[PDB]
Amino acid sequence: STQYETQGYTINNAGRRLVVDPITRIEGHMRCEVNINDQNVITNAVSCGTMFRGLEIILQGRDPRDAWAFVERICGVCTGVHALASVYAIEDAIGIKVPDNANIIRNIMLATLWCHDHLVHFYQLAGMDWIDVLDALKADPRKTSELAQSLSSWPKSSPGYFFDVQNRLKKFVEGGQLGIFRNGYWGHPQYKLPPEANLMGFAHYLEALDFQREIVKIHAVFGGKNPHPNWIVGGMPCAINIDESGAVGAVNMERLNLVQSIITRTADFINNVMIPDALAIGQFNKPWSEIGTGLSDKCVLSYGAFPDIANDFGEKSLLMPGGAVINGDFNNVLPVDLVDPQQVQEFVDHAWYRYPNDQVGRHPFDGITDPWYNPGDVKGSDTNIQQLNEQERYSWIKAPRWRGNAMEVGPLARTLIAYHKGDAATVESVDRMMSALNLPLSGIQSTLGRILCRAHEAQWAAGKLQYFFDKLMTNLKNGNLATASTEKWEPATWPTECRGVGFTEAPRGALGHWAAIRDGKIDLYQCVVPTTWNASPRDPKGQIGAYEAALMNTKMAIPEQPLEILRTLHSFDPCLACSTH
Amino acid sequence: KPRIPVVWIHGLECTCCTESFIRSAHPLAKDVILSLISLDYDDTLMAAAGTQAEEVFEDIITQYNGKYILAVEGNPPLGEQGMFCISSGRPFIEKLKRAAAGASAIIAWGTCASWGCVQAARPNPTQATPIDKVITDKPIIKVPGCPPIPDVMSAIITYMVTFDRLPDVDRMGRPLMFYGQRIHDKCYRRAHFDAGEFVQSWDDDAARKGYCLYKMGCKGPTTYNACSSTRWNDGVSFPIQSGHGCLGCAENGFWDRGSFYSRVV
Ligand code: SF4
Ligand code: FCO
Ligand code: F3S
Ligand SMILES: [Cl-]
Ligand SMILES: [Cl-]
Ligand SMILES: [Cl-]
Ligand SMILES: [Mg+2]
Ligand code: NI
Repeated sequence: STQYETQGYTINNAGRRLVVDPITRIEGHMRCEVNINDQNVITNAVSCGTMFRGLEIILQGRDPRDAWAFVERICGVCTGVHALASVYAIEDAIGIKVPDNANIIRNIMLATLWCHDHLVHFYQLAGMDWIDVLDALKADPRKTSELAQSLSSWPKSSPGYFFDVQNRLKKFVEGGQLGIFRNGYWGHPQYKLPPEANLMGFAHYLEALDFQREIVKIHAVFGGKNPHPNWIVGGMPCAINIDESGAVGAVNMERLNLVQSIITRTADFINNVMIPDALAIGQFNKPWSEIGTGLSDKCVLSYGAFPDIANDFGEKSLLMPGGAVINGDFNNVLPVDLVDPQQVQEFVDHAWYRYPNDQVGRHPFDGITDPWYNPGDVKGSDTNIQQLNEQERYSWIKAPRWRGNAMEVGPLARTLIAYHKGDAATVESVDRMMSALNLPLSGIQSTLGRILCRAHEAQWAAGKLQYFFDKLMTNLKNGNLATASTEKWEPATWPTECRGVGFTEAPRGALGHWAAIRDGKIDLYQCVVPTTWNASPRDPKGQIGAYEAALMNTKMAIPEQPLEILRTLHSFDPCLACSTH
Repeated sequence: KPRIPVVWIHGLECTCCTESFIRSAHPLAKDVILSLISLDYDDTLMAAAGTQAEEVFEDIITQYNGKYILAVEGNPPLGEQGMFCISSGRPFIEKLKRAAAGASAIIAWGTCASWGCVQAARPNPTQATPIDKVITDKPIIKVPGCPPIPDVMSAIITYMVTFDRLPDVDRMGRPLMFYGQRIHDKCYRRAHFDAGEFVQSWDDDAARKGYCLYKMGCKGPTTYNACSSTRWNDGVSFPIQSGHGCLGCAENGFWDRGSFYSRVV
């Protein structure tokens, strides 16, 4: 066994080794290993991406106008975000400016995704780490109604309703066919909700499973379908026609009315179901405000998103702030430049890729994706990994660093950046939320904080949907209908050689696509994705990524039942297809 | 009284097929899961992880050997001895073969499981391979699309449950009900196609009147799916209705059939 110091942690692989493979209730394929000491405390954590497809390789030689459709398939959970980053990157390379309505609609597509993705994550992915579904069977329906009514104005709260939900669960379980609840962690001492809160949460899990399907109707109107809507380089393909012949063949007043109806319903659900549930999880699980801090009190990163001024990606335009904090110095939010070769770099000394020199990091314009499955000595065989060797290569995920620093990205990172840049709405929201929980600000830098920030973001995004929709309608009232710029659609109009960066904030954090075009075709296409940051393996200095740091120092009540590991990992909302692409 | 056991496994994928499934409007995915099937294993949604998830997998395929339906999302890579997709430390293909052996029938969800989809597009770095090239001794129903239509997924499920039989299929294993006709055979813009009324560049006057997208590269004429009739997301739209030509996403190798903006040959 070995031991070394990094980022204030003591990384020690002595003691019992635990393996969690597969990690479930995430997107895609992940393996986690930890070592625990004699006090059942984690002293080593190993994050492993267990899938790879090679989109960066597949994109070579494609027409840049087609790229968005390929890279959209990086992920069907964060569906659309890679298409947005792609059209941004190609437009940046060629020098294309899109019409205002195209930008507004793109912002609507992104805000719609944030609402949908965050809602499903809260209930379907992370929810069962916090809600003991089986314990809901011991709830009093009247007490459940009383609890729900004390927390929210949401209409659906009758004792009869909660009795009906409980009875359905009872009948579901009675024959032994527990389905998704089979062999769960039910009864674990870390489940702290009373039975009435478990029944309320489970009812809401079902309501959210039903309701989420409606949110994406906004993607269907502007983008044809969800998952995987359509886009174009130059704007959007959803031509608008309000008051002319043939409006039946375009985005017309009836289509816009449908969009408005979905926006209102989405805000209602988020504000009156998700938000009170998140706060309730906080109230019953306060110790989790001090678990899973990881890098969130050290290094956080946002690129920023939602340019409100069309084709302007600067600080005055982006509605979601960008910036970086390192070394716990939140008084100095640093500017991020995605072209600067000394800023974003990826390392592969601990990943299954080949570089000419694996001791150096490569900026994505210098990126290389040469897969090399080389696990070394793994206590089994190349096709039977019993124990990853974290001293060498152990993941399909590359290791991104920012100025050589390991960073956390995502809702908590964004919230901290916005808070410390002095965004008034963020400061007010965060302070009020922490006051309601009777917790200090530092309580947000934790596994519980990640969950609270995500719910806050869904509420923010639902509000922004209305703002963007109103902006669109304002343009239409002024007779501004344009949705595409085609001046530079034809390859004959492009520079022979050019390169571009497209960036945004996906639901899970900072996303960048780096594209180089030559002779009308993609010469290089490199992606660094939010879960690539968070689930990163180690670098040449032995610095650990966000997941590994967040798992460090964690007490486990029952080593064989990894509930604490799942709680912290799920709080980051891992997307493994994203991370590896 | 008991519900039919279903094991849903995941290879190399983007998870768009699971996401499409939960969009179902009728029946709601909630009702499919609670009342129509017993969804006994599914990485994306299940409570159990790690060894507990392995225990569920092993228990279900043993207890219900010969009697469960296997749903497959994504596909196995043959490269690097299968270790481009690792599950419980071992190649995904081993779990696929184990799960297939005890299945009564297999549903290959999406273009990934049916054909290969994006990871199989040139130069196919991982040797991603569709299910029917690996499993050769089981009924496989291909339900292609990237992803398939949500209400098509659920209609296929309800058909099998209600009628206690597999859907009749074409020569490629696709259900005739939804894949028997082309997008272009039921497209509401066909009047324009037949009149030579085409969008020529984005947001031109033709686009604003809903003219045909053939000259913009629409692959509807060579693509079999239900998008132009059943439509998407509770009948709200489909690619062509919102102004983009069909990409061909339900067809084998659609990624490599030339630019999406080049006209059908
Ligand atoms: S839009 Fe496409 S599917 Fe419809 S008529 Fe034109 S070519 Fe055919
Ligand atoms: N959100 C999201 Fe997917 C990841 N990680 C992207 O980008
Ligand atoms: S791209 Fe796919 S979703 Fe339908 S309209 Fe074409 S088959
Ligand atoms: Cl350039
Ligand atoms: Cl046939
Ligand atoms: Cl294919
Ligand atoms: Mg990459
Ligand atoms: Ni994703």
